[PDB]
Amino acid sequence: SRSFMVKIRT
Amino acid sequence: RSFMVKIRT
Amino acid sequence: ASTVKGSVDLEKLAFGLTKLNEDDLVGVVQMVTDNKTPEMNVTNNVEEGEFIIDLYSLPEGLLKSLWDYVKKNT
Amino acid sequence: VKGSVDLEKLAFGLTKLNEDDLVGVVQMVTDNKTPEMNVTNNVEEGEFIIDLYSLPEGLLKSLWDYVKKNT
Repeated sequence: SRSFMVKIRT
Repeated sequence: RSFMVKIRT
Repeated sequence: ASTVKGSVDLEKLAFGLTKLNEDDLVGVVQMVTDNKTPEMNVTNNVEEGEFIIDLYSLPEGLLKSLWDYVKKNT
Repeated sequence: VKGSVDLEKLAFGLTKLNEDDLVGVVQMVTDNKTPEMNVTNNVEEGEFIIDLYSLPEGLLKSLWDYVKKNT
């Protein structure tokens, strides 16, 4: 359904 | 000069 | 519609995550990981140094706690 | 980054350890404590607080190896 992807990187 | 990590139960 | 859940602006939360100091960013990873439920989509690629999260998969209470933490530490 | 170890990657990796495997990190750091290391074990509070920059390079490498092996 709804999604909000966040890629937290070093 | 620091990188503090807190490991907690 | 995908940018707000439980009255938490997820894009604002994501922008705030970028401003955290590196040791306070680890605290966000800890808060997510310590409260993980199966419905949460969380991937920690350890050797690559990337923590991938679907913010819409997180429960409203955890999103509110993450947003409070991000405001407190930026 | 200190030595060959990315401290942020090490910290991210520490978060992925299971609770029983975290005990091995506390053991490894405590067993290798030097004065220059900033390490606090608040036992009654269940907190183990470390400055990763204060750790010697050999210990950081063994910690990183442990984290890769147990995640």
